[PDB]
Amino acid sequence: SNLPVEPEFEQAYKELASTLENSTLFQKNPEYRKALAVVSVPERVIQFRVVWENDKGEVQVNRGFRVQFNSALGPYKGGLRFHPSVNLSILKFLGFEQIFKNALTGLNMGGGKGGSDFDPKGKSDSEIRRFCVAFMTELCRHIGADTDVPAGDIGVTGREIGYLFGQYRKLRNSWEGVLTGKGGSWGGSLIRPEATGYGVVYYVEHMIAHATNGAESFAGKRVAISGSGNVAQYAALKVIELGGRVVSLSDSQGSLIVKDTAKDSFTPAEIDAIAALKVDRKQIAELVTDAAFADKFTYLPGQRPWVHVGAVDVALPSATQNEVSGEEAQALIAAGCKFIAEGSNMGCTQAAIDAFEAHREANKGAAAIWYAPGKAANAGGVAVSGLEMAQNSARLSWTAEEVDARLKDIMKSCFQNGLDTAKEYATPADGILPSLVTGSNIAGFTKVAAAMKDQGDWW
Amino acid sequence: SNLPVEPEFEQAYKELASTLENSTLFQKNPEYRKALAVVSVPERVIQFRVVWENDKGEVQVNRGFRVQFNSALGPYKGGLRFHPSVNLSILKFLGFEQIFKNALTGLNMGGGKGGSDFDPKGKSDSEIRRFCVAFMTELCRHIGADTDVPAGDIGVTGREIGYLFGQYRKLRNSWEGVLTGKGGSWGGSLIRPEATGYGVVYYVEHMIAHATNGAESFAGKRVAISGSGNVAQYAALKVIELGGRVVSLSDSQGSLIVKDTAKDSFTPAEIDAIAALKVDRKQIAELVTDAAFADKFTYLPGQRPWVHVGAVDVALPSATQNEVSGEEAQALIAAGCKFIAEGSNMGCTQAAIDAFEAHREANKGAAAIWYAPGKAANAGGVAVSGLEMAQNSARLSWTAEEVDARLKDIMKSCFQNGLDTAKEYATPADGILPSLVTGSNIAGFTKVAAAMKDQGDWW
Amino acid sequence: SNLPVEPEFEQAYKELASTLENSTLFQKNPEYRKALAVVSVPERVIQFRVVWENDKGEVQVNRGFRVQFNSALGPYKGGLRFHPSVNLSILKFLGFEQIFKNALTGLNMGGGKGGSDFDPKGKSDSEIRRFCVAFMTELCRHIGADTDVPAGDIGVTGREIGYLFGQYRKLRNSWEGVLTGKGGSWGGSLIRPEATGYGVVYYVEHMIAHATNGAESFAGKRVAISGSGNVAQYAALKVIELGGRVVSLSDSQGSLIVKDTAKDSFTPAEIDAIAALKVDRKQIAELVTDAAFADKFTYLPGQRPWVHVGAVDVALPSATQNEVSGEEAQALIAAGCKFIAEGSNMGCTQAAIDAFEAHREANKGAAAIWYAPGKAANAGGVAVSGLEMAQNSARLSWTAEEVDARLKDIMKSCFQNGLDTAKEYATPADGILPSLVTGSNIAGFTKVAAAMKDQGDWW
Amino acid sequence: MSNLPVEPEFEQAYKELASTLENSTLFQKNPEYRKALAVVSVPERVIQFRVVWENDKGEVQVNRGFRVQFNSALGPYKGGLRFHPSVNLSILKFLGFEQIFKNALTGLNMGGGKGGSDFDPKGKSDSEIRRFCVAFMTELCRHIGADTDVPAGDIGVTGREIGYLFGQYRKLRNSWEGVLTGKGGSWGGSLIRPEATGYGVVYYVEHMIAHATNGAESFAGKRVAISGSGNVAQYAALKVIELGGRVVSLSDSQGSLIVKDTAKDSFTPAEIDAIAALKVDRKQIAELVTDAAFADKFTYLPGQRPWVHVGAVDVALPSATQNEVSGEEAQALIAAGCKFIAEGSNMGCTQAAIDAFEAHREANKGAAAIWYAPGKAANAGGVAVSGLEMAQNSARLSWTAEEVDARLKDIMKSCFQNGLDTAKEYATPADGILPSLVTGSNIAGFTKVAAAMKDQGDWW
Ligand SMILES: NC(=O)C1=CN([C@@H]2O[C@H](COP(=O)(O)OP(=O)(O)OC[C@H]3O[C@@H](n4cnc5c(N)ncnc54)[C@H](OP(=O)(O)O)[C@@H]3O)[C@@H](O)[C@H]2O)C=CC1
Ligand SMILES: NC(=O)C1=CN([C@@H]2O[C@H](COP(=O)(O)OP(=O)(O)OC[C@H]3O[C@@H](n4cnc5c(N)ncnc54)[C@H](OP(=O)(O)O)[C@@H]3O)[C@@H](O)[C@H]2O)C=CC1
Ligand SMILES: NC(=O)C1=CN([C@@H]2O[C@H](COP(=O)(O)OP(=O)(O)OC[C@H]3O[C@@H](n4cnc5c(N)ncnc54)[C@H](OP(=O)(O)O)[C@@H]3O)[C@@H](O)[C@H]2O)C=CC1
Ligand SMILES: NC(=O)C1=CN([C@@H]2O[C@H](COP(=O)(O)OP(=O)(O)OC[C@H]3O[C@@H](n4cnc5c(N)ncnc54)[C@H](OP(=O)(O)O)[C@@H]3O)[C@@H](O)[C@H]2O)C=CC1
Repeated sequence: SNLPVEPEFEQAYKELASTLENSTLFQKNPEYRKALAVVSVPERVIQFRVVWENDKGEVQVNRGFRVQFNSALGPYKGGLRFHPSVNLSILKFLGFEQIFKNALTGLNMGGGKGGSDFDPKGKSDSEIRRFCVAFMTELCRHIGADTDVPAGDIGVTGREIGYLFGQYRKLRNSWEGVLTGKGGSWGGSLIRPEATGYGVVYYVEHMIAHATNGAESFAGKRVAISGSGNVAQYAALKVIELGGRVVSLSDSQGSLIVKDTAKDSFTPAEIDAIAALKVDRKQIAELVTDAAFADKFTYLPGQRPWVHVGAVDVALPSATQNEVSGEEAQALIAAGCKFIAEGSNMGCTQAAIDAFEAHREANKGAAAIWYAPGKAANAGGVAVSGLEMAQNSARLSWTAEEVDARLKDIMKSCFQNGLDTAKEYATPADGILPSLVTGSNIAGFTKVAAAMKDQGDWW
Repeated sequence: SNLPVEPEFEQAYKELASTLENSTLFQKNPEYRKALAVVSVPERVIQFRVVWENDKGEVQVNRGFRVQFNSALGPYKGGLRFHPSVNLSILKFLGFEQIFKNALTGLNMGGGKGGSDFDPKGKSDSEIRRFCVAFMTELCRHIGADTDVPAGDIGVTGREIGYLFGQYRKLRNSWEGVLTGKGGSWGGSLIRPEATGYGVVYYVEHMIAHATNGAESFAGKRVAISGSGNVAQYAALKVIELGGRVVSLSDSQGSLIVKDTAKDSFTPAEIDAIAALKVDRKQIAELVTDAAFADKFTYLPGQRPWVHVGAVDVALPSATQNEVSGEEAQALIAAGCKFIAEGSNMGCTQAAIDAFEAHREANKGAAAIWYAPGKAANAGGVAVSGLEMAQNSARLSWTAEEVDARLKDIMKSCFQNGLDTAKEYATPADGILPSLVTGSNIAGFTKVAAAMKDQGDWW
Repeated sequence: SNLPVEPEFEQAYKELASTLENSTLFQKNPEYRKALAVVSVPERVIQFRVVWENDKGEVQVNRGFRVQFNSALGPYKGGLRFHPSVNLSILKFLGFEQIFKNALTGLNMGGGKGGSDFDPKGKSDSEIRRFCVAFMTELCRHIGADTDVPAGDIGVTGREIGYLFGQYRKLRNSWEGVLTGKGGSWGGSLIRPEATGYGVVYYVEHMIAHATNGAESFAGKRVAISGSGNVAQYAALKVIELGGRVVSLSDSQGSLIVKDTAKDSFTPAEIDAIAALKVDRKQIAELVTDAAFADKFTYLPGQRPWVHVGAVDVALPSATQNEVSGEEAQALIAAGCKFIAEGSNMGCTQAAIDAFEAHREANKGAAAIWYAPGKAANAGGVAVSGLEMAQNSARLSWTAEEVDARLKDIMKSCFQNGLDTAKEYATPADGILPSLVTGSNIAGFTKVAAAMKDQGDWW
Repeated sequence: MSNLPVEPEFEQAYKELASTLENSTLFQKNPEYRKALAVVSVPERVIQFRVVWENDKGEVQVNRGFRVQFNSALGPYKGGLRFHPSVNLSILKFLGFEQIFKNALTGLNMGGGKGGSDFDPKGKSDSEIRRFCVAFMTELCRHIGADTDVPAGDIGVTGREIGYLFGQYRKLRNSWEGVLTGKGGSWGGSLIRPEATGYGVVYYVEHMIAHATNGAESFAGKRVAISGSGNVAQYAALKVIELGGRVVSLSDSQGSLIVKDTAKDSFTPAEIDAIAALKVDRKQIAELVTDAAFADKFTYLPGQRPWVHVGAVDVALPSATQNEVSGEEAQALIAAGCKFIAEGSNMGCTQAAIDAFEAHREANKGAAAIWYAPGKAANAGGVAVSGLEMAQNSARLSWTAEEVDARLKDIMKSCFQNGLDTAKEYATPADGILPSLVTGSNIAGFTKVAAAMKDQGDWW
């Protein structure tokens, strides 16, 4: 009751813990409640003022954060977020998810996450540059290639990463794998831009395969996507590559959907145009008036994709946390949606998830809508970041195939761990699909909890 | 609106800012609103998990904090608090006060403050020792004799300081002035135990002197005190030494008042007995049944001193923040109280302070009740801590007189700065006393704001 | 022939070397030839890029430097010069001079200097803050309160030291005597602003009083000063204070001379008005169109004051290196000047020095021109600077008086040491004044040469 | 402006780069890179220091020490250490400047640096060297590291000397790490490092010869004029002989040693080993005037470079030191029918010589032309395998001799190819004319580095 209310974090915690309860995990390993208690308080958090100069010469204040939540499995590893709503509660939820997502890679990476309430919108390239310079001045001392390795998230693209790296290098006089999402000439890995959205799809391929006994694929499926950022961009491109039709994309202002969802789609070209806007930080709203887009797409301001795509098969929330409500989950089920995986960390509201797992428990095999949590599906990104670290570590640069091969292995291993661990610790009824949320949460939590015990963080 | 609500901090901020507004400060120096904005975001904050072992062998979790709020004037300097209600909001308010209190010493000390929600009650000496060992393991890396110099506060006595020092020494392989409130054989300063409560009194001597033109002193005054800790203990002992009668003391459970407040008092003996209990962490409640105390004192459970001491002249809240309500301030005025200085940081509720300054504005000269804020009156302690640092720095140990001399200088200089700066920037009406809160807040804030400008924290 | 030609350095070196040569020193200490070889190669030098941003958002490149020449007698100590003339040669003469000057103060201080070719002229206060910030981002690692302590020289005042310090604190998370010449409230020392200037005058009191057997002092003396900066200003104000008439200041654009040199003088108010223009980085030329100056003075663009004063008794070169030519020295001689001390570092050319010593060998007693080197007369600045370090390490602030007192003492012993050493090692003919420069050199030099030997820096 | 010391060797290499960038569409397409050109040519950091050390007689001795940390956008600082009485800031700036870009071309993450000292190894006993290296590293190590700056060897700094520095580094830093390259086998070195630079030159030219003749010729049958007789010169020569080429010249700082019959005759590997031995002893090549074996077969030419005394010759490999090919000398090589010339040595050809070889490439179509390849493209093999030492030390393993030779060969193919293809995009040559390797090598190295610098906020 001394503790401040952190609702975004509490959500994250309660889903995880709840899935741990509704399982025979604590019957077999009662001691794990002590591990859950310990792990939930972060190892370390750094908060810090960031003072920076806008183009008009005026002095600006913003709030730096870096949650270093658990380094049992590896160095702290996790993205950076620049968005006006950024607080502790939020970066704590991401840091917490990140712990356990990172475990499912089978690479040695701890959970962390940081960022700022700095808003990159309205801001010049120069203003963003200064801000990164001041942000990295303070963050510099708490991070490092064997300590904590940040990367991007909402608002932190490879460009911001560039400015952050350059300043890290100035300060510490060291060239090392201290950041991921880096550009190719200077310690970047091939596949990293693509890795998150690729990962999601690769994971749903396996969900579909198993759900339908190899009958169906993304081949000719209708796929609603939300957001239009690095995740959703390359999620959409892979759906197309496997013959899927991407029927929707969105931003902060609205969703943009093909008028004929039954048969029409986005194209690599159209996506590349939306990418260009989000380097310049413009909204989708700007390109709906052009000829190519006006005839083909409806643009719905203030509206999310889910309830206006009609019939649809796969759903990939890739914008932000809490962007699929229970109103909106029921609508997807009713539109015959039978696969939903989170591109975005905590994309689904509890209420939505409660409809999805209730449905899976009520309907047999392929008749079920199958939810996969973000820590299982958007793990591709962080997993390649590990490969980036390893590349830097070994002091060489691997080929795109070499990496995409390893990404495929790792997304598959992660589906198989969630699935097997769901059958083992919370066996579904006859003909019912294992809980992918529960098995992923349990598999992640167990590997962590035991490594913490071995090391002495708890007894 | 992303920002979490931190009410203990917001209070601290709003009083300070309000006093800055109700003054011609921002007319003369409008730029200072930018300094107020910058200074209010802390330079750095470290939060960290603390895992420790109780005597029964079981694993325990608690929350470590260290607010490093402003290092403009000097290294971060500020106490450590172990109390169950400890959160960020709270340690931020103390850290914020500490910035500006420290400025009024004229020694080079930044504002900081840290602690834990660790509760020392119910706890063995061994349990406290382990906890300090684990607490200092993490705090070790963020602190140092030229960086940040902690000390005590509620729950952190010289004993806890001992355990913290020993572990700092183990870890960093360094013997330095990294902590204050240290014991004599190992870098302690003479007068430090006594310095805070001594300081308060020394400050009220000057309030009384000026208020009454040197007519009155603590000589035969009735002095209600709250709390029974290191502040209130040596506050009470100095009141007696100057011929004052200490009529009240309190703890968490209740207040303990002499049955005859008009003519009776506590004694150095009786106080030394109450001290012994608070090394062992027992309550006042335990010694009311003995012969000496049963006949002499009434003990009122759950009740604060203020409204049950009858007539009374001086009030010294020395327990904790927000322990004098407006209900309770009016009661003091009505009982002819004409001096109130805060031993405890933010001891008075706004509502109380609003009655006190309203009264001073309504009634002329000595007919006024005169409030002095904690940052002006409990500065004695931190000021000697500086002397402790200097002693360590010069590598020698000064005599008790040498120190008490410097303490006297420094408490007086601080009254004179509050007074002069109140007359200058917010001149009272004719025959009305300067605001000691406003002048102390302004004098503290200005020295800081200008040092920040010079250094480039703002422009 | 691999060595780059560094004219500024090899001068400082040849005058030093020839004075040692033109003495008995090498007869009784031939091993010291080896000491000269070693000392005159700097222990460490740091060169660096300083990328910074102007007010237009435009990228700007400048060259940073730190010359860490000798640390046998203490941590490197030196000022920072921001002037377009800056190269390695200029900093290497200043850094080398500083060795031996610091040796004459009696304090423990090495010989350092640095800066950059960045020119503060043109620049906004914004642009200086920004250069300063980027400047110290690189410098920071190479310095520290026990390692190397920089300060001001030409174009680095307390304003710039402010920006520098504040960045260094932000970078090293440490508050220390890393820079001297700091503001009062953040580790500054009283009498710094005034130190170098007063010191020059104080030194020359002892020169006057010796040469004239105490008959003349600075009262009713006519004094020509060059420069209008820190050294110049406060020397002028001191000469004025001691009954003297200051007939000249100057800057980069021209001299400013009283029309009536025989009877008239500069005033405090006129000096305080120029100082205000130098604070604002303006020229003397700005004010030649005023009541305040038009009638009383005569602006002389692109000349130095020496030839245009005629009636003159003392010359205080206080601007920059080699600002007194062979021809100009003869003018001063011809015009009856008897005393000349370098306020500026290496103020006089070898041609000019030679004339002053040829004259000193040529005329008995007060009838000669006495030349004092900078390393002796301008040592008040660095001496008090070391008393600022002393105060920072004692965590305390000394009085105006206490410092001035130390200053006068230090300067008296500097004169005395120089005088006696010249008397021992290069005894002048009957009646002839001892060589203050040959003395001052052999004095500083032998202390460092011995310190080195002891320490194994040579054998 | 006019405060800066006149640094001739640094300014030379600055100009050859700047001018080659101007003579292309690089600044038409990306005009902003003029800013980067200005930012990059100022060193990031530089460290000068005294080096007090003790001679064999017990006498104190002084020398100047240098480390130039020019650019670190593409990696940590990387480049050798030079012990030569000529050494000064200027020289070491050219070397480090060259390095930024050379490293840019191996495709590995390495920034640019170099250092050394005016210490002169000639006449010093092995004991005196050991002591210097001790003093030298004592100041140096503060500023370097496996992830900070990785020195190595250049002229006057062999594996003997590397070892002294490594052992002192290990003491001082309490660390066994990949802080130096060109190390011994037992202790963190790599196979094919001794060989690397010279092999790397002859692999790069093997490609030049392939392009000019569409695979129809090789080093087979070619006469090859080589200068210097150190690490670069020795193993370049060994690889020529291996590929059926005739090495007709070697040289040193005193003189040149040429075969009497340049047409039909060549050096044997055994003779190269006998010289390589003389240089481990810091003894002059001159000493062979007195062995009948060599006197019969060779001609020593005290005070002459070999370029005008080889008769007709085909390939020229400067492998000694900078500016060792005059305007005059380069003309005579055109006259002899040399059609291939690669700098083994860093900035080995003069501006006169570069200007003559480029003007000639543009005057003559196909294999009539003489083809110049810069230092940064051809000798990149040293630092490429140097860069593989670090990759091996980081992974804590050792690689087979041919694992490294293969990795090397592939990098030189990439480097030749990068230079050719970049030159066609930005400085398209006329029809039938060979693309400018020096231009395309400089452009491609520069743009990688300057793109990285933009990305990292070094300029904007
Ligand atoms: N990049 C990565 O490697 C990984 C990302 N993720 C998660 O995926 C999600 C998106 O990441 P990423 O694509 O990198 O971020 P980007 O900034 O690249 O894109 C963000 C997208 O989400 C939209 N968006 C952001 N915040 C909100 C909001 N509060 N309400 C509505 N729309 C919003 C943005 O709209 P607009 O363009 O208008 O701002 C934009 O379309 C995040 O939750 C992130 O944590 C998870 C794993 C890896
Ligand atoms: N020590 C120092 O140098 C300085 C202290 N202060 C301030 O003075 C105050 C007291 O400090 P200190 O005496 O060192 O602390 P101590 O622990 O020595 O004593 C605390 C006293 O306050 C009582 N108390 C503590 N918390 C509460 C609460 N929440 N409600 C009611 N009573 C409470 C305690 O009762 P119990 O014994 O039952 O716990 C005890 O009587 C604090 O606000 C502190 O910040 C300010 C400047 C310097
Ligand atoms: N400050 C100190 O503590 C000490 C200073 N000194 C020496 O005193 C001299 C000046 O220092 P300081 O007074 O702080 O300098 P300031 O920057 O305070 O002022 C320097 C003055 O000299 C003039 N000046 C500067 N450069 C030149 C030039 N290249 N040609 C002609 N005139 C010039 C300037 O003209 P303008 O204002 O137009 O630029 C300015 O008025 C230096 O030699 C310095 O080493 C020595 C010991 C201590
Ligand atoms: N080490 C490597 O892997 C690399 C080397 N290089 C370049 O190769 C060249 C030599 O390297 P390396 O073989 O290691 O050096 P070595 O010292 O082993 O050999 C250098 C040769 O050059 C001669 N030489 C040295 N200085 C001069 C001079 N001033 N005038 C004429 N001849 C001279 C030497 O003659 P003497 O024996 O009489 O001194 C010696 O025969 C340099 O330009 C270097 O930059 C370039 C890239 C990588």
